[PDB]
Amino acid sequence: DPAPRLAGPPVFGGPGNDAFDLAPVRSTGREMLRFDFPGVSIGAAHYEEGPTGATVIHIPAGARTAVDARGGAVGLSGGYDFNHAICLAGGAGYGLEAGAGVSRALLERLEHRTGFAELQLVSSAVIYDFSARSTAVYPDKALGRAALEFAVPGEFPQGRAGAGMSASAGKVDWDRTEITGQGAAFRRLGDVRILAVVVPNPVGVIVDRAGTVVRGNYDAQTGVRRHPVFDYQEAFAEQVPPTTISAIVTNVRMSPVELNQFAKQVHSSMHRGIQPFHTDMDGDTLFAVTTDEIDLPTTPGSSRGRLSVNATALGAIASEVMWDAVLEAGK
Amino acid sequence: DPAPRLAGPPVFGGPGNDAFDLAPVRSTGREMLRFDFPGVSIGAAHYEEGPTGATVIHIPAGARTAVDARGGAVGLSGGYDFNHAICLAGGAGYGLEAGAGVSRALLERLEHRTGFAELQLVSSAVIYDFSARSTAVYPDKALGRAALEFAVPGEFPQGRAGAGMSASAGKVDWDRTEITGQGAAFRRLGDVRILAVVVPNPVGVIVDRAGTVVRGNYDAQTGVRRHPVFDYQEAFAEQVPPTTISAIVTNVRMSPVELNQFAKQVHSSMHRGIQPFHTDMDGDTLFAVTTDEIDLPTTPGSSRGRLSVNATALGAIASEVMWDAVLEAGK
Amino acid sequence: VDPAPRLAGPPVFGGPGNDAFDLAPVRSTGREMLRFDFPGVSIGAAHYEEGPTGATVIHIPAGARTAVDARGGAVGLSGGYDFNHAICLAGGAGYGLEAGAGVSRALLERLEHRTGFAELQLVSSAVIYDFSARSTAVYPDKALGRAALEFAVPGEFPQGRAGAGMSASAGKVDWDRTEITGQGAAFRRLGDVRILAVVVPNPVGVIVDRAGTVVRGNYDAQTGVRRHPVFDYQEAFAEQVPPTTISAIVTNVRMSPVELNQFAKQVHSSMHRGIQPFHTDMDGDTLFAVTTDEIDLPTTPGSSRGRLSVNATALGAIASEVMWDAVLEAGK
Amino acid sequence: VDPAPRLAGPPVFGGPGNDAFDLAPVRSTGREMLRFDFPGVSIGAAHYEEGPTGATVIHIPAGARTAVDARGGAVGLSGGYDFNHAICLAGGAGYGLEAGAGVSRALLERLEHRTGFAELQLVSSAVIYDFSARSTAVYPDKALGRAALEFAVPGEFPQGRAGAGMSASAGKVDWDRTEITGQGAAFRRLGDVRILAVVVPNPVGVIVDRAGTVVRGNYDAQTGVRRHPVFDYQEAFAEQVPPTTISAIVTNVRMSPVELNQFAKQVHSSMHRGIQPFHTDMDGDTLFAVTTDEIDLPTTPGSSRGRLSVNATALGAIASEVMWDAVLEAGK
Repeated sequence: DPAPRLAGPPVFGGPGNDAFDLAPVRSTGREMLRFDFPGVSIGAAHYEEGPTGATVIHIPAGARTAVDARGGAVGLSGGYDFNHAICLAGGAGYGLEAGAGVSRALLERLEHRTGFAELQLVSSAVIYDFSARSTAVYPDKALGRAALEFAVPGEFPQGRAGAGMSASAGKVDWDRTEITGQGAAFRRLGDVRILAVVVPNPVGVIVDRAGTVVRGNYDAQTGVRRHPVFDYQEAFAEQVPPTTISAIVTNVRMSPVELNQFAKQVHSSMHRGIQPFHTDMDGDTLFAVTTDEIDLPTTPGSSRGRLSVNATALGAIASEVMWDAVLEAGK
Repeated sequence: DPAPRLAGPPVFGGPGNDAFDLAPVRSTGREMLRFDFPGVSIGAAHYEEGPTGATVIHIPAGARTAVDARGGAVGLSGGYDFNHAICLAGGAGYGLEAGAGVSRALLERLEHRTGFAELQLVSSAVIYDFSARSTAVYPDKALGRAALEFAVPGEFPQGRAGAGMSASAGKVDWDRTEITGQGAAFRRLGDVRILAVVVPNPVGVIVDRAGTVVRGNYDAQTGVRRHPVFDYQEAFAEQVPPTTISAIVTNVRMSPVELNQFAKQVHSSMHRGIQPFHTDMDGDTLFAVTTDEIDLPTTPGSSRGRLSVNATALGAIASEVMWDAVLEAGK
Repeated sequence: VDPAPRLAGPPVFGGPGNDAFDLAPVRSTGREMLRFDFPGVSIGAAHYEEGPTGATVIHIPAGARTAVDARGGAVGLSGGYDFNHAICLAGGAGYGLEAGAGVSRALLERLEHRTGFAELQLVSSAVIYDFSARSTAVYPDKALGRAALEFAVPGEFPQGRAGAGMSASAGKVDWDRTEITGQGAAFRRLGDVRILAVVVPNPVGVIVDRAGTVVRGNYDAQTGVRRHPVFDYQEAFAEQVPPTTISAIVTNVRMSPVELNQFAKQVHSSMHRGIQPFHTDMDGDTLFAVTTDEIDLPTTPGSSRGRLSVNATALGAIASEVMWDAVLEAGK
Repeated sequence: VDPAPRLAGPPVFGGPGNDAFDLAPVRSTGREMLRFDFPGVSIGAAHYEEGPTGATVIHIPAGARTAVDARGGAVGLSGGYDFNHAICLAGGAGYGLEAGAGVSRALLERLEHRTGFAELQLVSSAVIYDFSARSTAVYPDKALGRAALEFAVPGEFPQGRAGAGMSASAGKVDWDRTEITGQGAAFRRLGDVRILAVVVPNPVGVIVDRAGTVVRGNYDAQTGVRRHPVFDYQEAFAEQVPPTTISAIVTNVRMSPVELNQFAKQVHSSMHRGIQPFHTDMDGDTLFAVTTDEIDLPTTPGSSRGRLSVNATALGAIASEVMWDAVLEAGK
């Protein structure tokens, strides 16, 4: 069982962006994931003064996207069905401003052309990360611009980096909440590529494939993490009466209908590794993005089964890549 | 590991409803679950000639409902935000007819009154159960009427009963698909009551809390069940290039917004016990029903945490009741 | 001249249900038959006189891509599939969804009870609440849906009090001012582009013509005229707060699922021109947009009449006019 | 007399962006000021002359329950929250969502950078694409949103070319027939019931008056008149296929989340009376319905004008008229 990373008690009343001369820092995290996915770049920037940050997935050619905004408390901008970038950030709704920095930078690179087919489309989503620190600094336009400027192919900074600087899990009680991070994972199968990026700031906890609670809801009195349902059920017996933001990027061609159902499938699959999930208190948002490079076969058979090669199959594989990313964030 | 229940190869071309004098049978299943939930009755009927059936949850007072029709291939009638009954049936879209039998019977009990506030509201959902047998018999109006007539308080027939007669799991290849059943579970916590009813006919498999595949995708060549993702990933490496219908019934008062988010949360939670889930091939539909009898406290604290008594907490508990029901169906 | 009143009259209580009668389906002929040319689409309308109530079925045996826009607050819908062999529109409130089950079973029997995936017969159904306009509880049952399918023929539609429109009515600020409507259809061919609109207006609101005149619903027998409901509503607020329409649009033009869904929303909203108010909490307004996928639009949208003149939006605008014509036929 | 033309003119390429200019926000005054009495609601409108483009902000410091009806096919939306302290409407296509970020930051600073849940300042923003109506790439940026908030006052709205309406335009079958619109507002008080409509029509379609006359958009300089787009569309099909509006409705009447959501849909659909076509694939039509939760409706819906005359549907019908008035002010 990993050592605790308790976030500690809230400290509200701290300084905001106006109080500082804020210098973006290129986030490196605890280690770098390297992968091969041409046409996809990732940048991450933070302000130490928060600490808080933004992570940007840049696909300069633009890519078809489906959004599954399933949570009860979503903070989303754009949510477009085609994107040049996805911006994930802390700072609650204020952090949507980071995406404006990305949009503006992309407009400038386009030489301020504004034809419909030239509009640069950025979708952004946010986590509330203010309870995990004692400043009011947030990802502003300048920080989103920096994250884009820092974007490079084939690298992702794991852990406390970008949007994951002050992400945290397990919010039955803030005395038991632990810092998470951001995470990524990548698989290549034949010509198929799947990249998962996640910033888990859940009300729930991170759970591994054995069912062990590995991050969140850590009680310093016991030295042990608990699945929230044990707290909830005892709370009811006593008293009645007395957000995760994520992206899956693939190169497989999917129709709008397939892509949208793929998004829903992968997003629901994350209730395996984050529990509870999709709650009223969460603003869970998944972006499913395809670069539309590889055709699935017209018929779905293989030696492994009559119905084995299709978008559902891809969704099941992508679900595993995403669980791996969640576990990297919690590590 | 449980003994296999392989469904076997499709047999299309069999007789339909017209070929028989169809006698409804009161379904008893393998065993009866007994529970205490005043105002809620359950009836289950089948035709042996299918075998196929319908299961009806009757709440004569009517109850607030949210529907989460999350699957790609849903077969739903009504989907109302207030219901006197929920009808779950086999027979694919033809089995929606069983719900008409329930509606008509309720109209007759109301003495054919038709004022707005007197309309009897039945929501129905279906599974495709024709690949698991060799007739075209389906749950018709007469069978829905019978299921309602057989409804009694505080009993549920587990296993091959009602809508679960010919339910099956694990559909990467039909040579590895196994018969499931229907299942229920019940918990009472203080004054709070939660009943889960499920009819798993998934493309995916049933998974227990340890991560063991316990029903579906059984290979007679090996004697072992496999998680579908192992088949899918190898299929991709080789070739590129070379429904669950459910209800959660509770007595806790929830606003329409809370109830709807509760539905989404519990439904996503079922991706723990059914994998994959919410796929394009599935018509997954969950009804969340409240009899609106018990208030949650106005503030959410307990000795177990500051945020421990609320609708999210209820959703986490209900999720466990539903997983128990799924495992009963697969037993 | 203003249209003569067709007041529905007061609600009547205690009336019998289906099995009180030996119910024979009647092939509905309405006031007039619309004739049109659209191979692959058949319309059947059946009623029970004892209601009076009925069902109208659109049968497209090839199956057709469909978008559903269930925009009202009080929708009664079954199936709502993205691909359909038939659409069933019926009276009887939620009980009338049973008529669609009759259509489904009849189609299953035509397929010799085959049940493979590619042969599942898909029927979407929607209903109106028509019990305030008569004094029985008879509803469109499985037998009536079956009969409407059996009566379906290409190129004909019975206007007026026929099928699902038999007891449709409009203008429900007060039941003393509610008038019987009917069902309606209209058809246009532009080259080989074909657009068929079918509507069963049972609105809370009233039917309005292109000049803005209220022509069916909210007839005040004390004044002899119809005025817009908003006059009643605004007067009611000053006093007391002191200081369903089911429809289908069928076309032969290929539209992607995304285009077709937006087309549905556009055409459905356009009906707030002819029905006012519309899309209210009290309404179960449901439109089915169906394409038989026969004709492509040009790859680029230009013509002599503009750079953006030939596209799904353009088709939506044309279809919206066909639908308004259909609404006015229902109210006529 | 038919209105004089306000043709937008052809698209112009190569124009500069924000930092090419020393951009000073200007408080927009429009052609005329609407004055009204609705304490708790403030409106600010700011523009950059160098665009010309602008933003219009509705500030409700108590916070207000909101329903969003993002019905168009090409929506540009940020937040879309069910509870808002401000609504920001802006030009600049998706880039103009940045104006809302300026509003959010300004509100955060008024709260002394407090960040507890109950103090998060929630701003929903929507945009129009206004770059075809001018020859720069200037957009509403964070500074302009901040300025529009700072300029917000109760009881005033600048009609016409002001705020987000500075470069709004209508009628886009062909750009040679597109006309500048503006923004518009209307207000009614019925007792102590208050209804404010704000609209920024940038439609593909045209603005239509209550008589059915096209009054802004699709002006053909070769004929000197405006006709409905459907005439162009139908002619285009015969030839080539041979054989955004952003808006808010604010009221003080308490509505549950369910009523408020249906109210939004009803009022939004009603705008297809004044804007035609509407809700098209080409439009990003987004309506915000906001209630300040001050007045209850009576528990039962009766009055002298009918049994079902005082309810959220009634309120929706009245609000729909206020909105049509606002649309006509924008087109005037």
